[PDB]
Amino acid sequence: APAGLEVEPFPIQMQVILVGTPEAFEGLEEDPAFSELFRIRAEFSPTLP
Amino acid sequence: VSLIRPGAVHRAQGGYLILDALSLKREGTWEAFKRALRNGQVEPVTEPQAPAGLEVEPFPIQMQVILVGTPEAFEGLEEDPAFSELFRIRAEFSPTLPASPENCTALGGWLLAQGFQLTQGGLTRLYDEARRMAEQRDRMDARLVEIRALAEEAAVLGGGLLTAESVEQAIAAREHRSFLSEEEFLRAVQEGVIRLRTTGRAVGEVNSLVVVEAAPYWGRPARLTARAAPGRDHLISIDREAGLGGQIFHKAVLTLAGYLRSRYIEHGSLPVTISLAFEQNYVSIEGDAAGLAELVAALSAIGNLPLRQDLAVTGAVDQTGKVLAVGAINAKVEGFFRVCKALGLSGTQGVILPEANLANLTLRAEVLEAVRAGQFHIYAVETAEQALEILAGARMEGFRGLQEKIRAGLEAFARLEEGHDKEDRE
Amino acid sequence: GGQIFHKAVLTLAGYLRSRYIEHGSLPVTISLAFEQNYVSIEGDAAGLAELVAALSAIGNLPLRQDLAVTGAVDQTGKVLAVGAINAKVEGFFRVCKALGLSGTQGVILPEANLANLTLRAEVLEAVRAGQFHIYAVETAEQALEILAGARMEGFRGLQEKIRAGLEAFARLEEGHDKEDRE
Amino acid sequence: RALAEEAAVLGGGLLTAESVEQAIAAREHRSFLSEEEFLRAVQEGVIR
Amino acid sequence: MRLSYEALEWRTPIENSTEPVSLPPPPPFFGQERAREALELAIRGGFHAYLVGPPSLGKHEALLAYLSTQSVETPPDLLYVPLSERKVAVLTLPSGQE
Amino acid sequence: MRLSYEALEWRTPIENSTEPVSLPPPPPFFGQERAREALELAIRGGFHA
Repeated sequence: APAGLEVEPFPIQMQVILVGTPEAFEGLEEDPAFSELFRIRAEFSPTLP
Repeated sequence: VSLIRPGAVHRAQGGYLILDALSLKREGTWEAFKRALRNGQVEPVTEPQAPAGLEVEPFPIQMQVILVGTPEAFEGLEEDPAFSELFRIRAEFSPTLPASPENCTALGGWLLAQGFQLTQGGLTRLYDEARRMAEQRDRMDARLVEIRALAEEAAVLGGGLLTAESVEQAIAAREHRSFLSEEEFLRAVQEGVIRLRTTGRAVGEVNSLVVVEAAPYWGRPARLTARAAPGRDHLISIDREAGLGGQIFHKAVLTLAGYLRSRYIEHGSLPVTISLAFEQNYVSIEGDAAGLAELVAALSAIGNLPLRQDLAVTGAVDQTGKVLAVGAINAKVEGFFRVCKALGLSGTQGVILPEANLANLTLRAEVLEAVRAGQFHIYAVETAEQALEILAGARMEGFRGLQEKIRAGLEAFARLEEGHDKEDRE
Repeated sequence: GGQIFHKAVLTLAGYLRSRYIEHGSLPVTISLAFEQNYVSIEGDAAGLAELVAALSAIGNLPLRQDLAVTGAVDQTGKVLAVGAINAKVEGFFRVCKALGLSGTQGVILPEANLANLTLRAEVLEAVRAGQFHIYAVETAEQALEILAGARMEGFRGLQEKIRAGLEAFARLEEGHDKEDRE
Repeated sequence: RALAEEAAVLGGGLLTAESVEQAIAAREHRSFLSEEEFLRAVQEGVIR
Repeated sequence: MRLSYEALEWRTPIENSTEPVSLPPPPPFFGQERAREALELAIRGGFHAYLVGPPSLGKHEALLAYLSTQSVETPPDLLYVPLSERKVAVLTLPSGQE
Repeated sequence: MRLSYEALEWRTPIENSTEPVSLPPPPPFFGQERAREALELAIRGGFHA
């Protein structure tokens, strides 16, 4: 494309509920920005009583 | 000219340009930015398939660049001398603030400006949790975003008011959300899959507190075992020499070897080889720190000294004998308390931690309540000899002294080595 | 693997040197192998079978072949839990049934996997009829008890047999040194 | 030159002996966090 | 040395869980006198500075709050002009003269 | 020592193979109180989870 569009920043009103297998987050928790953004770890117990 | 679009530099003139140092490092644009700062050379980016460009003259830079970033992000930039030539003002943020009523009041006002409704108990508990995150009894955490997030969670769990109960529930739920690993560990310990001894006495065994990886670094005991057999004067640390990691000479094996060789002097060399190993594999031991647990386990293995399994042993030790402080002491203490409570409190369990960490003990309510009731203990030791005399339950002075028993064990092992060498000689 | 010190070799060597101290350096070279390589043996934990076979080779102990040996050991001699105990027990039971159960086949497994055993109906039915035996061991010494059929304590015990093997190999090494010196 | 600039800024368009002393003190102080924390640890007994 | 409960107690006592507290807002960079002094020096002198801090200290937001109350003379209107068909130069005119 | 059959038996005995079972649907995230509480917190507070 010769010339794009300068899209302005947008305040985000959504909330992101990621879903992932724990080793998929083992490679994604290295960022301190991940800890700052996603603060609620909803972890599913692999075994029920 | 009419097709030239302004970037960040062309709208920061007469003002301030705030950039993330991590962004400059990641995007590889630091060289161009440095040229723009020094030479005043700003040049619009061009497209490779368009050969005809526009020769942009240098533009005097009237802006002030205030980079912002973590210290690690700048450790990749301060190596360049031109960086220190350009940026000369270091506005370093202290990771911790003094813990004083002035700062407590400032934190309360700051959260009030954020819109939170704080009761006095809620502000007090937030202040205590800030001190806990700083892991110091005298310094509160300066990460005001963390405290803001905790306050938001407390507000949600408390309605709209940060009562002391609400923020206590928020902290408890924050611990409990990432608690699945420790829950599985405790279920394994109770079910007998991971057998740890929290009562009685054993030889060459100790409950070394280690840390496992998680969002909160969870402390938990690991059964450190030491086996001493006659042989070369080599200390075999199985954990840190596993695989191809044994080609590194480490800094801990040398420390313990020097301590053992210099301290017990009745032979021209150490007549024992000690294998130091961990039951189970979750420990992740640093190669440069020699734990007090390893030293006391080795001494018990040498001297056939039955150490108490009630007390977990943590702390780093150097070749002088004195115990060094270790990080995350709160996590280790709370982890051992959790394991002891899961297996049942006999009213004599405890933790042996360095006195240097006495200034970092910010413990949860449950551990302090257990200590007050006498169902738990916390022991502060200044030298490895104190830890050994606490564990073995006897003094190093006089007949049946601990040092004398260790010397007897070394003499017996040296006698066996003498027999072996005598037989091999002929 | 020649340039690797591993973690299972060091554990076995530590147990063997620490437990039997009548000479200096342990006067044996223990070669441990699996026939019919499909094993893909772990490199982070020494199996109980490795230790038991090493002790049998050292002391000339005829082990029972009826009983399979599974479990991981540390240098204290404790038998630790291993993963997938059901698969191993069922596999050995299948191999025993293919050759025909003699009512004495069994599996030696760690005590720590007692809370980990959920077996098919065939294995449980065999144990009910007394045709399959499941032994739970806490230390390698108890596994050697069950396999060798003899105790460390007493006359002609296991300790004196291993001592005799070590002493014989030490005498052979001393004879080699005597030949070299002369 | 940079130190002179800092001294002039701290002295308000005037560079005196006091201004240069303040500039040197501030140059030490802006990078003094590591030593501040080390001294605090020594005082608190974490580093004996 | 066995640590008693008194030695381990670190939680400040609580007088009530009600009666919400009212406190004035603290000054920006409270407890960060080093950072505030460095930023005052940098802003007065127009030097290029850089904030160094552990993540989640809200360095980015207090910087904006401290810079917003700052004031300088009106910035000029900067703009590109063609010195030739191929040569373009950036110049600043007084405010509102563009 | 040898594990007897009673110590090894783990199957809960079946008292019949008839009478089709009728039970009320379980609440969502049953046995996953950790995940349910974390999601409730994240939803009420609007935190990315």
